[PDB]
Amino acid sequence: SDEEILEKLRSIVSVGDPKKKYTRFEKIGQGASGTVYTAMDVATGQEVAIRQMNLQQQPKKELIINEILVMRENKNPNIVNYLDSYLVGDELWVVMEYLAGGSLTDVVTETCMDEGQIAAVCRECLQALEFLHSNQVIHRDIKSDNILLGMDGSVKLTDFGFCAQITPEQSKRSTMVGTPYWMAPEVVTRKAYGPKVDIWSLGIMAIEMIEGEPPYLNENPLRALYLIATNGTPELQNPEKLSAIFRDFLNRCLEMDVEKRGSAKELLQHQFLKIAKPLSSLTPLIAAAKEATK
Repeated sequence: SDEEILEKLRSIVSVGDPKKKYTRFEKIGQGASGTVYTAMDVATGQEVAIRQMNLQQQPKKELIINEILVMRENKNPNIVNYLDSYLVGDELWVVMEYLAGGSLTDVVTETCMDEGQIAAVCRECLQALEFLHSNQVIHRDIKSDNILLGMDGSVKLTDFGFCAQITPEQSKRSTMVGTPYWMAPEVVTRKAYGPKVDIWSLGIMAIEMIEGEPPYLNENPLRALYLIATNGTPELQNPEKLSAIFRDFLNRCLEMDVEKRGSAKELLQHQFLKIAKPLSSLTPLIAAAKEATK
């Protein structure tokens, strides 16, 4: 109910008008999720990203409440920091830390990462996933777009608009919520998947870092999902260019057998991650991709 939603949100948010607390507003995006602005915290001078939403044009308000509650109670160095929220009439504001280095999508579409840089990004993402999975949260929409980058090469995961909270009673899910190209095959072949769907999606993200795109990107999304379920583990265009340890890591992420697929905890121990360059190594790619995308 619309009234029940507003009151629940009222209990969650800080009181008052956020316009008193933030200045220097500039639109940096707009879409189905609302409008995003950069702004300046008037008190601390921190640059923030504010997501503005009119609740009259949100079809699934249950998901935004869940989104904020999960962010609030699952803070992590590798998760984009949720700062505050406000509600003024029908206008919901979600305040996030701003990462000035864009997304991983910008990096993979505009630059060519080396294995040391890829290992660093995979490590950081797996740190976020281990934490989420150990707290019974499945992200369910892991993809380069949801990996945001600091100018210092910080690597942070965001968008909890699609996440699932699981329990030992109900350890598995069936809803197909993720972006098709990054979806694990079991999401379509069965009606029971768990946390390792995020691991499969990370493997697809590693293919992005290698080849610039997920497999089947050019295909209709409806075809892609049929392609995933029938082709299984996707084939690299030039597997011979990769080190043996990186090939092993990819195979453990993209394993068809869910039991055999690596968990986040296990994969943090993988020797591919040990070739990681300092995160500072990403700064030139971040700067290059930033300049290339305006």
